[PDB]
Amino acid sequence: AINSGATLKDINAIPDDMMDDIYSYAYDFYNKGRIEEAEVFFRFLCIYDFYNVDYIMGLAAIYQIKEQFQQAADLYAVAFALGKNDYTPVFHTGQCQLRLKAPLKAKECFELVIQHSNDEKLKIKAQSYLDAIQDIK
Amino acid sequence: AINSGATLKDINAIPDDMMDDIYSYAYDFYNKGRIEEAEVFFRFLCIYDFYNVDYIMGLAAIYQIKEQFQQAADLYAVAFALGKNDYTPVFHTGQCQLRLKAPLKAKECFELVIQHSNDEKLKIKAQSYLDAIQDIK
Repeated sequence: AINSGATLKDINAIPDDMMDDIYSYAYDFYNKGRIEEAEVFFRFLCIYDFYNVDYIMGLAAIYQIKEQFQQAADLYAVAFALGKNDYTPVFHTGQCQLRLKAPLKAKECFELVIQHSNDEKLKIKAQSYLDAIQDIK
Repeated sequence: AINSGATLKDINAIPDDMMDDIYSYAYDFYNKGRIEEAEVFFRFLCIYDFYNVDYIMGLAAIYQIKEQFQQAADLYAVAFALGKNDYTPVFHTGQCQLRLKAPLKAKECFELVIQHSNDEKLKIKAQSYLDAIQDIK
């Protein structure tokens, strides 16, 4: 039988002050270089609240360091759909499409950041990438 | 719309050699004193394979240090139901019921370990607790 029992036996709901504390550790383990450990905290956060741009961006940033570019890119796709005209995710999907050796999709991602973004610093990165592509093709 | 896309986009299934590596970190963070960080790795493992005695015992051991005794005890309940006559979980449910200041339930847990367990070392702990209860009531 096993059953489950006279129980409780949750209540998986996690308090918000703890959901945030989890993010904090996810960031720390990221910064402090310990990647595979931070991939958990993120994969966890996404399992709970998947429509959070901050959590998706985190996870995607990890699949990108782990060099699993296809996955990181599909995630950035969503981070940008939840993206109220935030073009950061599109820039990185550019970096990814580049390492996936498909530079036509890559060129479009950067061209697109330049045309619609209001992040003056990001437009600079994105333009700088375009320039560096045609500089030794 | 958002959609999800041309994707994959898992595939949450985690390789077994990684599920084990996650346990390993959960233990390390536990031993190395960093509790709240280990509570995640465990809460994660239970989210995946909840019918694992090792994972449940881990999480319960953490709720018990975090002094959330009621939750720790409900988990031990299950760790023992999956428990092929392993009475360790019942011993701790005794420690918990004690801090929940309900010493009648506590006395029964220990008496029960004494009567059915084959862990000679455990039977000594369980008996010593009983003796220490009536020694200054």
